[PDB]
Amino acid sequence: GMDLHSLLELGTKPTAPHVRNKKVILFDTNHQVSICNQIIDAINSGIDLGDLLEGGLLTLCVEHYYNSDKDKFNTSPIAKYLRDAGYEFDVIKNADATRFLDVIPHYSPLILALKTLGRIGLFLSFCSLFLPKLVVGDRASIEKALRQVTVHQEQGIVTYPNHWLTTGHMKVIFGILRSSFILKFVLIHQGVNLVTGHDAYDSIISNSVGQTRFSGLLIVKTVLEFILQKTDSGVTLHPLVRTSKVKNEVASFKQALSNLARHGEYAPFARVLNLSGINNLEHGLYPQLSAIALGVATAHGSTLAGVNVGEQYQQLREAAHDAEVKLQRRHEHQEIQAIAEDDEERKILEQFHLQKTEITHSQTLAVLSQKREKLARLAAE
Amino acid sequence: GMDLHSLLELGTKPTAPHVRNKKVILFDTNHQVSICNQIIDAINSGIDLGDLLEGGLLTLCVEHYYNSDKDKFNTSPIAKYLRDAGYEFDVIKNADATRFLDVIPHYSPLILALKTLGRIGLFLSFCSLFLPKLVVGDRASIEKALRQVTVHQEQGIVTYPNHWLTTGHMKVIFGILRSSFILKFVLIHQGVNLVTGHDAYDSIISNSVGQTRFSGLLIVKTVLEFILQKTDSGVTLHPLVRTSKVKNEVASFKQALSNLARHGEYAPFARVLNLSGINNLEHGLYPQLSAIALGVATAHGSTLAGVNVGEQYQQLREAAHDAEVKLQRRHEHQEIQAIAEDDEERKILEQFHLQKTEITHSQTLAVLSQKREKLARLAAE
RNA sequence: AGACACACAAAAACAAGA
Repeated sequence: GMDLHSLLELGTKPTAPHVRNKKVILFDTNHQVSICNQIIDAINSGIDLGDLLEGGLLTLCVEHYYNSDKDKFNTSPIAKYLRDAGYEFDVIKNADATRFLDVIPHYSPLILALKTLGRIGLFLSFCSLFLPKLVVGDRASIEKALRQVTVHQEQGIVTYPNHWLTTGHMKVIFGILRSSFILKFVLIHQGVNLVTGHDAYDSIISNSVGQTRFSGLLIVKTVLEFILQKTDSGVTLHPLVRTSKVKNEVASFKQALSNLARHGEYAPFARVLNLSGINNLEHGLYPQLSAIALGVATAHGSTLAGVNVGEQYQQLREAAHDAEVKLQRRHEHQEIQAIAEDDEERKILEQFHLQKTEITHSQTLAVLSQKREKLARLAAE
Repeated sequence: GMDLHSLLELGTKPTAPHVRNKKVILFDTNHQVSICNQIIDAINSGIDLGDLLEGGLLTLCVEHYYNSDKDKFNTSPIAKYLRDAGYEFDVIKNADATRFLDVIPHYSPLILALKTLGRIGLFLSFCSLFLPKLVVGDRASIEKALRQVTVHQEQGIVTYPNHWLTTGHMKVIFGILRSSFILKFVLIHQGVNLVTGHDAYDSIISNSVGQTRFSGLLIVKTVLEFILQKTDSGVTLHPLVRTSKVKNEVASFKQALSNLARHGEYAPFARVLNLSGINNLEHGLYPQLSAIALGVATAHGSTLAGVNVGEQYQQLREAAHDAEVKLQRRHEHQEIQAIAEDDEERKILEQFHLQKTEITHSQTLAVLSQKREKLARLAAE
């Protein structure tokens, strides 16, 4: 009895092959800070380096995190992991280069644009500010960038240049970050693998990386924290999802999650970096499961009601919301009657539970009205 | 049955890697006290050393704690722990340097600023005064700095220069301390690892470090001292938090706490020094748990009612406050009826308990009114 | 022959006392 359903899955197990071969060029320049400042000046003017973009951003990376040290960079875990991923790093000794145009190897638009010609930490932290809401688009991305700038200035950590706060500048930074994989990956690796010794700039990087965890993968968090639960008897299934309708869907989700598992420590950033198997965690491929999980999560988490969802999911999400609210009131009643001893703690615990549920209800309605207002202003635009 | 929920956690276990490579330069100068006084004069004038900042503050550190001894400094536990963290220490022999500008290796603003040109213990103790309230911002930071200066003058320990008490000077010191990791870490290490032999200055350092314990980590103290308790049967769960709503949240908090455990003796200063896993102890990631723990703590500790919290937490915190007050009156009634022997001690113990609860109620209301008044003046600003 | 659908969507520093 050969397994037929494996033909539904064999397309998602590449057995770890090697395809990538990118010629990323490294620069050894005595005027390291000078060329880095030139790169920053080029970027703030909205200049697209294209092919040179990877090299320039890697130069900024090595300057800020290794102080122009190449021996340690090429043996760093970033370098080894990109060895696995298929990135080639080679060093070019342009020691006497002073102008930015000297180091660059279809160049005509770039050359014509360049005719117009710890700040590195400022630039890298500003780029990292885009990570938490990078995949949601550009509107919310720049909104959260502005919020992060305001909160960081309020904490007194960093005071950014005023000109960087212009809408065009964040648009350029969003474009350059979305189009470049190396900037993302180095930022996430530095945020994740740093243990101690953070300055202000590395602290901002680490905070942005932590906020970027599971960005664009809300389905993963919702399903794992609101449907599949580990008890003392192993993993259990949510009572609301025992139907085959979503049972097969959960089986498919488990398959996709196991496929995503092989990526490793960077699995939470799979949507940010577009890793393999990320398209198998799509909302479209799990419509009912996504709607049910999001409804249950909204029932638990008040702030989760602010998520905007497609119009084909709203009714199911609201139904799951109401159902899960009822089952949770049921479960709190069961726990109160089961675990306690006498009537006094029954009454005080149930009064507290009623107050907490009322507070969550009010907060959920407020955030739902806020989401309605946001959709209204977006439609009016 | 592979563990799926490990994909929710693999991003927070770096397996102790090495990323940092900072070129911290050490200075061997015969005019050690002279260059240190020059550094102090530069700082009091609000001069930002930037790159030279780490070297200058390390020079002050080695002067005050080792009397310009480099052999013991480079083998000190600070040096070894920074070996692990990825700091490189190299010595430069600028023996004949007299002007501050001689020892410094984008320098133009710094050079132009420098054209305008046991006090070391005074400077270091003044900096350490900022540690207890460093992460709360600048307002409360300078307020507690002023309070500490007043109390230390009253004890007769130290009499600071009057010009250092100007608002601009504490602002500069707050900026220099917040932007520099090395100053923090050396201050905390000296405060923690000192056993005896404190002079006045090291005594101030140790007192500030002790007051800095768990700064910005009030959630940790509240959860560990008001929710999870060790009985003779191991750790127990608070009756108010047996709901799954916060049960999963406590599981996540336990995960984050275990992640923070690997840091070691500097775990209480994780928020101060921005260690790894500090962003996993966020209030946002544990809204209900943070509000409940803070409410319970306020019910126990009267002075804890003065904490300012976000507007989305106030109702839940007050509900937890009232509930915990009721459960504690319940528990005192149980203990009095259970552990005692006859009626006389029942009556006197219950009268004392009633008086104590009334006193705590009055103090909590007073501090709540004080917090209201503080918020009122802050809003009026 | 084939026939559909399928980016993302929220929140997220700290807060007292000593």
